[PDB]
Amino acid sequence: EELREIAERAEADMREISELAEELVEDPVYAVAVRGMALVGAAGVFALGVGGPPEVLEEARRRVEEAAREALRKYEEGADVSELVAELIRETSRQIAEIAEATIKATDDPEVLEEISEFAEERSRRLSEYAERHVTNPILAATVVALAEVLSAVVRARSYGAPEEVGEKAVKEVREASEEALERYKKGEDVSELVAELIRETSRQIAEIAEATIKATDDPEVLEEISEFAEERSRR
Amino acid sequence: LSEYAERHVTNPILAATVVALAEVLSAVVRARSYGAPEEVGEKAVKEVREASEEALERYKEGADESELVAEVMTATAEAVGEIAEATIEATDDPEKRRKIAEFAREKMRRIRELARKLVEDPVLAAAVAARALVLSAAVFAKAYGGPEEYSRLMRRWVEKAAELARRARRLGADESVLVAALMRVAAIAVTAIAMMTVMGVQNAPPEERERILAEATEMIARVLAEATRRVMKRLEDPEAAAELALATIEAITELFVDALEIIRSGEVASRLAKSGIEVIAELAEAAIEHIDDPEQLKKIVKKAAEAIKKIVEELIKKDVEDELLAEVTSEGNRKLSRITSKALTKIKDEKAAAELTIEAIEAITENFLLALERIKDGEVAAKLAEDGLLEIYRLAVSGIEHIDNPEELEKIVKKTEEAVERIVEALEKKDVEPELKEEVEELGKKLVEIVRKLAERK
Repeated sequence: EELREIAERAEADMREISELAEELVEDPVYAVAVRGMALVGAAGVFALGVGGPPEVLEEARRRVEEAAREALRKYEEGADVSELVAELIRETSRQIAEIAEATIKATDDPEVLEEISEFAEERSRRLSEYAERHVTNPILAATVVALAEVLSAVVRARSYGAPEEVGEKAVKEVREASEEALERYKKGEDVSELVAELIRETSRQIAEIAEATIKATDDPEVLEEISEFAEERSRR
Repeated sequence: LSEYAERHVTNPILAATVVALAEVLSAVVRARSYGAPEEVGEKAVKEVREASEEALERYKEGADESELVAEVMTATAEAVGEIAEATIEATDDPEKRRKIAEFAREKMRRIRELARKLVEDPVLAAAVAARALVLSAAVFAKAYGGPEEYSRLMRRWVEKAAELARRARRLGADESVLVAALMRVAAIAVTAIAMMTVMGVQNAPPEERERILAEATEMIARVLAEATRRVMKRLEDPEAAAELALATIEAITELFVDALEIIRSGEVASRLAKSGIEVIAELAEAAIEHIDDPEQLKKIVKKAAEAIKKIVEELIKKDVEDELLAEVTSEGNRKLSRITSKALTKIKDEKAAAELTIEAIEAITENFLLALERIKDGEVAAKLAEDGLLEIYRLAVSGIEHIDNPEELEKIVKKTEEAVERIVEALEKKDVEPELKEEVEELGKKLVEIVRKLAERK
């Protein structure tokens, strides 16, 4: 049990380091990279405490470091700040989602599952807020938010055994939609239309995923919880 | 009392010394809890006071109050941590140990929060914060009884990062890169210590636990290495650039030497060596890209050769699979070849060219002597031997093309044959299948011929 006590202070320390760098720094790209690496580096402690796969965690950390190197190389080249920030955020998003997806497999216990879900939800909400604060390009911000929300929906769906393809299809559609939004932006299309299309596709995607989850379920109180979660997602 | 001082004292150095006195004395009061030797508190107090007096004198000499503040707070954090850890040693009670550790964490938090306001220099402020956070994590980690060597090594890493940061601040670099370096390495260190603690609680086997240290040392080293070249690319002074290159190379080499000494598993050590060789080679090549006087270039080459040999020698001391060892030392040697070739392209006079060509030829020859001294099987030794003969050929001819005149060329004409003969003769003393041995000696008889024919072509 007490391993949770260890992980708590470890994570708090990592967050403090992130904040200190955020205030002390004087260059946006470096600040983004610092926080990006710190958050993922921290999450591994919680994953390890639950008994997650160690090799997967190490690989995820390596991937985060590689993303940071790529972004630093681009910024030294004088590349656009917006693209680099979006790339770093998206890489962190997939990495953290992968860690959560590995952790979800560790055990059948509802209690551990609830703990994992809560951890993932808190991290996702904080990340969405931070990205909304940093990214200036409208389409980039919108797509970041949509990707985060969709990933959170998939994470929740895992807790009830819903089909994985029900999530994968929405992820593919969302990736196609974000690529389409970037293409329309490059095509000179009106921004408002791109944002509307993105949000509408995201809405239908999350709706379909949640509906499939509700169909797959057979527990009343589980259905009530799913309804509450769907309401929260729609509100956001 | 410290609050009043920090609120109302008008001078930064005076405030720093005031809060340092308050914090040290309050740490002593905390230490009074459980009978730990009073001499420890006396020593910490005396160190704090003498350092404060020295800083005040330097300020009276016109030195920067910011540097004095950073030094004073560094000493304060060190003293608080040392006292708390010694208190942790004075008892066997688990609950007492974790309570003491929580109080020590609170103290570290307080000292760090106090530091962030007083320190005006962004780089020094970042460094102080990193120092405090690292020491806090380590002092806490001791509570559960993990080996102290790992914590000491992590402290050493943090300290080396701080040393590099202060050196670059003296160099006058852009503050953003340095702040990123400090905070990034601090995060890596903190998460590494936490992960090790987690493994300890889980009661993992040491063959598993060691892996995390290798994972951490690689990233930390590469993280500092990457920062070095970013900073160096914006400098303009040759002496300063060479100083940065040599200093960082030496520091990274020392850290890897320590880590390789500590770790105690085969595959982990193999991978760690494989990564470290590349890290140092890349840093050396990056430094070599910038111009220098011939002697400055020669010093850079000499340092790199010393480092790669030193690491390889370290691995030789360790039990490890024969084939993996051969690949490691063969692969390492190839890196020396490349940097030797890259450096040779920049020279413009025979004296340096001949000296470097001979030096690398000897160095590359030497390493194989050690590897062959412990190879476990004939086939593994043979393959490594063939590669060695081929390697020295590439070094020889690659130099020959740039060589100026026969009066110089005679030295390589002699030394290449000498090296080939030494390698072949040393390989002849080992036990191996005669048919393979004949082939190996045949290749030696072959390669020297072309070297002589190319040399004959003035």
